Amino acid sequence: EVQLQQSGAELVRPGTSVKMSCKAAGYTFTKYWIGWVKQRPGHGLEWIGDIHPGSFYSNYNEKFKGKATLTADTSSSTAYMQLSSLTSEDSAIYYCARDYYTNYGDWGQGTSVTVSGGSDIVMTQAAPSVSVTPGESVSISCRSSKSLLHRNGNTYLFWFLQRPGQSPQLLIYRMSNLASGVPDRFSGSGSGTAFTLRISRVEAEDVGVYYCMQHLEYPYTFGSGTKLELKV
Amino acid sequence: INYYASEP
Repeated sequence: EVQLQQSGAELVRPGTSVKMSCKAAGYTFTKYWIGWVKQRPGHGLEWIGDIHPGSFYSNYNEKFKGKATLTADTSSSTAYMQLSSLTSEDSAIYYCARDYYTNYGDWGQGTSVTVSGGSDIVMTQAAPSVSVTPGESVSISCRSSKSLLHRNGNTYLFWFLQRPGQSPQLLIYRMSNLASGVPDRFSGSGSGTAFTLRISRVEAEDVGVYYCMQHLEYPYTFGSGTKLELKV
Repeated sequence: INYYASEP
């Protein structure tokens, strides 16, 4: 199985740098892109950049150009991210994830760091939360600021669930396709600019934050999240 | 798999 094993929590002071690692196993390291994602309280998920360990080429969200540096070591199958000029804004959990043909299906467990664009596609999720009773069905909406339909015929919309204290997990890829290992109680539909995740027969394991994300164009972008909880 | 962008 694919494994991404990240380095430990860091407690650091402002104005310093930190370098964290993501050790890969169970697949050919130099064949796939690795992306990095920032989870900061109140700020959902934010995409930093990606790196191809075969070519060593990296692509960054402009917002992180001069903040984050991505590298890779093919001898140890390890990807690294270094952050400079640390500030309170950088306190967050940082994930690496393997890009499998646009699917972020494999995630590291995250590294916690505690510090003591106009043309970007905007993804919106109108509901901050949904409150449901077990066995109920639920719908969660998302919208994109431009069509996510590609010339190849695929619509590059993705749904993730981040259960409490866990890494995000991929549920639905390319708008409607069910990810491996996910129950078929989850389904996705959409128009290319508006999307719906449907969950039948909700159960306790479904509790967490649901995020939509586009992987059409750099920088990749996430919706603001919709928290699912069991009822009052 | 393109070596310079992960974009489809």
